[PDB]
Amino acid sequence: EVTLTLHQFLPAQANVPKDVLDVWADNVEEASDGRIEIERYPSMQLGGTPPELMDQAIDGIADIVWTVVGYTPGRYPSTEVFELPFMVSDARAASYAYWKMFEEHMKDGEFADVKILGTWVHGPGMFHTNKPVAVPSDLEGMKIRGGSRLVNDLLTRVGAEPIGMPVPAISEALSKGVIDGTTIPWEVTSALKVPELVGNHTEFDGPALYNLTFVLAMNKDAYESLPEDLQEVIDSQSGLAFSIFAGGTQADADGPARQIAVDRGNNIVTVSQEDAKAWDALVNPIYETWVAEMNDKGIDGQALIDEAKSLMEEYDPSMDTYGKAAA
Ligand SMILES: O=C(O)CCc1ccccc1
Repeated sequence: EVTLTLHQFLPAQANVPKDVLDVWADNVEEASDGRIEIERYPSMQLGGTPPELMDQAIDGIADIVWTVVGYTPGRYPSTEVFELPFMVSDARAASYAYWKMFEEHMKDGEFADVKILGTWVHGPGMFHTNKPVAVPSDLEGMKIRGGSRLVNDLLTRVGAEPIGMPVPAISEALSKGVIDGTTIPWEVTSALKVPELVGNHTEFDGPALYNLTFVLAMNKDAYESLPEDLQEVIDSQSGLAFSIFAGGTQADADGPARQIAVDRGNNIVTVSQEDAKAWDALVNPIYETWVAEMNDKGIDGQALIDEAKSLMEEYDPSMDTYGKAAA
């Protein structure tokens, strides 16, 4: 008889909570034959700010959290291989690569203090602004919200003034004119009333401008102290197939979100793969600086980039098998 608490930073009817986390939690409960119940607390209901979620899991405030890796910068630098500009073409492929590389490089190193249940990226990160944006110079003198240190670097290099804040604060920040626009993928715009608060959006054909890494993470003591058969339940509903499903589900939610912006008459600029080269010219120096920072810490940054590309190429849609579990 086991009760676990799950804490996260978006509303219960948001896309990841409802179609990813509730499916995972329901899977663990069904698979445990009712021996595990998971209480789900949305919108930081148990207190704190979203950046604090990783430490809430480590300190046992919550048993399980979904959080943005980038909200605790300087801690988990290996994840940042997926946050390099124009790196990712397919969120399922990247989430597959992210799980393999997590297990190879990160599990017993930068993530040793926590049990990692899932690793994924969102759909293409893109702009949502009070004024139309077609080329990098349009961002000059705009305050743009970012959620990671690599996204703040990207924003600086295209001539934006980056404002770092957790994603739920965007709505108030836009409404009060603290920011002129934000980075996010499409899927989460709906829950944040972004199409209501701004009339312009800039998306990119081909590779994503950026995407942020997430984890689903669990207090080590809470996991280790389960009986071994209940440990095997958590593991059976977690890891590689789960990670591909989390990234795929979240990426797929871009579509219905974009359609809301279209149907209201918001302006959407679609940057062609040709016109993206002007953007790439300003942001691709991050590859060289990031590799140098990793090399300074004795990490082969370029080998991490090469292995990410190789794993994303090796992903095949037949690996996307995650669904509702047997008991
Ligand atoms: O950009 C951020 O600060 C976070 C990104 C994010 C996107 C989609 C769901 C939750 C968080």
